[PDB]
Amino acid sequence: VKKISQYACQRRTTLNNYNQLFTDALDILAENDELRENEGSCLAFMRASSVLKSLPFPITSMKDTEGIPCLGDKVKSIIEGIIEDGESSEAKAVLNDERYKSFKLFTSVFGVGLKTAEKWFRMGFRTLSKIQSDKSLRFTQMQKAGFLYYEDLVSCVNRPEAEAVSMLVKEAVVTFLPDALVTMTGGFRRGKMTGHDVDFLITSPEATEDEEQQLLHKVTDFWKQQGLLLYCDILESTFEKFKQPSRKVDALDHFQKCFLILKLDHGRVHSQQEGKGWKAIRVDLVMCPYDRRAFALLGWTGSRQFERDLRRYATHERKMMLDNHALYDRTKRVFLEAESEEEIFAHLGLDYIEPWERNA
DNA sequence: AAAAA
DNA sequence: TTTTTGT
DNA sequence: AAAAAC
Ligand SMILES: Nc1ccn([C@H]2CC[C@@H](COP(=O)(O)OP(=O)(O)OP(=O)(O)O)O2)c(=O)n1
Ligand SMILES: [Mg+2]
Ligand code: NA
Repeated sequence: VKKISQYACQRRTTLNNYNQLFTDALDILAENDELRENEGSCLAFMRASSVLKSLPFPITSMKDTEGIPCLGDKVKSIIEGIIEDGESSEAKAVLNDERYKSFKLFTSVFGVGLKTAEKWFRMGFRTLSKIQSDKSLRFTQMQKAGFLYYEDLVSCVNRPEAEAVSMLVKEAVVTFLPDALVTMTGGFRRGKMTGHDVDFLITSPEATEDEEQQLLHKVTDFWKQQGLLLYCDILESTFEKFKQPSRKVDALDHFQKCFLILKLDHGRVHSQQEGKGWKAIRVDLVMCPYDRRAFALLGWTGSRQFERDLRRYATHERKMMLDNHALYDRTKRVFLEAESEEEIFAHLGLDYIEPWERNA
């Protein structure tokens, strides 16, 4: 009987999606607008898809869309077409578009984003084999790893694999920092069965500034000694307790982090042919100062749409500024502290949304 | 593309 | 109508 | 560099 909010942070979105026919089409249309750099149309299709994912029933008529926010005329035409014959002519045209197909294929490589994919398409490349064998192209260390471990990285990480990775991370971390708190974040924290990677947040209540800085180096050196580190990139912290973010679009937070590819031996997975006996897994580790742990956990849990709307709600409804490191109140002119995610939600005047309810 | 200012 | 859309 | 990694 209540009104569905336009904000994902005011909706409970579990993995039980009753509208996959509509949201799969809307996700394709959004992805195409992202590729065509049409940010506004992209966001409108992402918001429409997100709200339909929150519904406790499937849409079976146009009357069912009444009172649902983020569904304008364009989105309602797409829903009408899917109700008509079970297909989206708009999404079908995108799936057959050469630019869209090439972008999906090229960006599926680790180390290849929008700019490199667009460059290769405009050069006339259409297959990964023709890219890899070209004698004029030069590849980054990230792309070399992306091509070498391609098949493993494109097959998604399942729950037994994520759990096996969690054990490896926790065992390595507590060996060097016994009081450290390790939390698996991302999709797996939200209850997902699969993911493109396994993400972790690491924090320590008693570690020194040096101990905190050295942990990622100690843990990765230990794995390097065991020949388990297939790719490793450690980004030093640029965290400053009172500095403003400076960048209008900063994809990464300022905490110390590492982007890894780990060699996951089959014997460690408690879940068929064996093969090489191991699988390459994308793993991200984030180290944050103990007092920022709630902001970092909230930002790394996701989903991306839940994070966007949290920040949008904070700005437009509360005149607050939120990020992975802090929460600032522009009216009271004070930073708001939090020991848990619950305290962040309470500062924002939001009902607490459980991690498994953040799948917007 | 949709909603707010 | 013009502005905003996370970061 | 730009670009990529969330
Ligand atoms: N544009 C983005 C990308 C990521 N994140 C945050 C929320 C998720 C977290 C981890 O990023 P991903 O690994 O890409 O997210 P995911 O939710 O874990 O999905 P997947 O299960 O595919 O790894 O970082 C975000 O706020 N905004
Ligand atoms: Mg993830
Ligand atoms: Na990529």
